[PDB]
Amino acid sequence: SMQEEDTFRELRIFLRNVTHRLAIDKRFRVFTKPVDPDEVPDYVTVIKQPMDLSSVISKIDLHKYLTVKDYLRDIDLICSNALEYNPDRDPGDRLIRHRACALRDTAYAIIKEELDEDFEQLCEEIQESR
Ligand SMILES: COCCn1ccc(Br)cc1=O
Ligand SMILES: [Cl-]
Repeated sequence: SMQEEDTFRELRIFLRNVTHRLAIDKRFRVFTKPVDPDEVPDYVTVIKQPMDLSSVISKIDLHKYLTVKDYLRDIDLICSNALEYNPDRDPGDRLIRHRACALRDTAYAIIKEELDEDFEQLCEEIQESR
């Protein structure tokens, strides 16, 4: 229905705003773009599903997220990719892991404060009905 399409449109508006707020935070600059395979040619070797905030915006725009749960799986992937690719005790790796965990915790805190649980429940119910 038109109403269900209105629902998913409100979801995309909400997800774009959350993603924009993460992307303009200077701590998360490293997560805003895909990893340049020149810069880092072993990335695509180690990390099978690369994810970044530009890619999240493209997926919103392509209507790939019908729920906040699906969006948060891609946020979780940005974080888990960073923990896996940068697992070492050295400061470079520890800084990326701290920023990755902060990105994750920030996305979850915005959604906890701003996502209506009933809005998410509706999205889940339209999704399960397709
Ligand atoms: C869940 O992975 C650990 C997350 N974390 C938390 C604090 C610091 Br300091 C570094 C770091 O990596
Ligand atoms: Cl830096």
